[PDB]
Amino acid sequence: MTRVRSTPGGDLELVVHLSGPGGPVRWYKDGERLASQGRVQLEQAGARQVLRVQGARSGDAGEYLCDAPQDSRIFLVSVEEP
Repeated sequence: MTRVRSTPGGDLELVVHLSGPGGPVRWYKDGERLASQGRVQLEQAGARQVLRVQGARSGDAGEYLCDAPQDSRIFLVSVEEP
């Protein structure tokens, strides 16, 4: 799994370099997909997918799914290190 690490109070930026195209590639969290929100800053470049959650504390930690058409990968995202 494509692992990312954050701290309780900072920002959460997930940048992928998977083997998938533009798609559109989807972002999931705890089973349910994320939409382009004021706190959820998305970017779609295919081989580079960016999910940015503003304010990584508790509910922002979890397993994400960067669902590429041919190359769907899970993110082990832990908000840790006080």
